[PDB]
Amino acid sequence: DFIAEANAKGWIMAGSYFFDLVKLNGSATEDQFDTGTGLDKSSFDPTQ
Amino acid sequence: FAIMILVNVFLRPSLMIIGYIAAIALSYVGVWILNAGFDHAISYIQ
Repeated sequence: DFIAEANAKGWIMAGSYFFDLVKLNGSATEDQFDTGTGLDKSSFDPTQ
Repeated sequence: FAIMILVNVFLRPSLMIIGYIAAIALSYVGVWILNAGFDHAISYIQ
């Protein structure tokens, strides 16, 4: 979708699109475990 | 050998002022140029 928007901006700002172009030309040549459960924050102290 | 120097020292101050105020404009638009695309050059990077 950037292409048309680049047509709106012109030639000076073609640099800022570089990693978009690399996101495109590269695409032209181209077990699950739960993370962040927060159970690590749990505590158990017997001395209480 | 007197010509090229004589005009130089004659015009150096004026031209400096020519390059002062004009430059004050350019640096201005400089920031704007950055603000024209920075948020898009940092898009995937953020």
